Amino acid sequence: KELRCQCIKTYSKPFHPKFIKELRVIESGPHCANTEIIVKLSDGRELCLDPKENWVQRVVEKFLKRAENS
Repeated sequence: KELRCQCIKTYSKPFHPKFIKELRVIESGPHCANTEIIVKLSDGRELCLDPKENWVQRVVEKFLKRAENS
C-alpha cells in the first residue's frame, strides 16, 4: 500500500481520453518527489503521464467528466 515512485517514464504523445478506463493520481510526498498520474488504457496497459503538461491535464479532466456521467 505504501510504494516508492511507480513511474519510470511518462508517455509524451497526446492521445484521446476514450482510451482511458481508469485513472490514479498520487500526490507527491515522502514516497515520491513527483506527483504521478497513471492511466489504464482500454486494453489494460498502463502508462504514466506528466501532470504538468496541459494536454495531460485536459485529457484527465475529459476522462473524469465522462466517467462521472456514467
